[PDB]
Amino acid sequence: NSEFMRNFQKGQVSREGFKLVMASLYHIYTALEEEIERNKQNPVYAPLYFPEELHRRAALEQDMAFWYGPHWQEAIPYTPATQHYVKRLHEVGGTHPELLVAHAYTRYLGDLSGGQVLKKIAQKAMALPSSGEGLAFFTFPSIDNPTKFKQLYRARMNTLEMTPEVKHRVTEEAKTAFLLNIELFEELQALLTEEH
Repeated sequence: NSEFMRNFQKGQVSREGFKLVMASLYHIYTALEEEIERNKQNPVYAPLYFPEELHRRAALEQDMAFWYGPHWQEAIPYTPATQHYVKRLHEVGGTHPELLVAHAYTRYLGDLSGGQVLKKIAQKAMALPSSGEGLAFFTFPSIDNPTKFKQLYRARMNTLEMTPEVKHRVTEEAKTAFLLNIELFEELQALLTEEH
């Protein structure tokens, strides 16, 4: 129970902490949201394919230009820990996607929960544009009632049939991502240590 990651859901972080986390998060969803595509037809995830209601990809692409300029593709960083999420992400999305169910949960709902509360607070605490620009990872133009979208994603996790030997791997996998997430906002806290 540390700090950095938390001082994030607030509106704390300097900004190069934000940018950082952003580029870290742009590197998580790409893989994620593409591997999710790689499996947009299998029973063990099929009921959770909501492309236009959650996907964060393009929004961060719209942001990674507001944070790192035009030459953002090759200018944006890719820390080693960011590289470790992406891997257990690729590793799952191609040969064991029944735990892929765990990632979309750790992410989206882990990211969503607090809707216009890290957008309607982050930009009013960073001299950011009021139209939303920059904080696009925090806006979902396809969710009228997000707390209700939750009933609809969690409920879709109920149609997901799976034996017990798997339901044990889906859960231990989420911890993995619960572990993979923390390790990030910790390296992103320590990666800042020496930066004049």
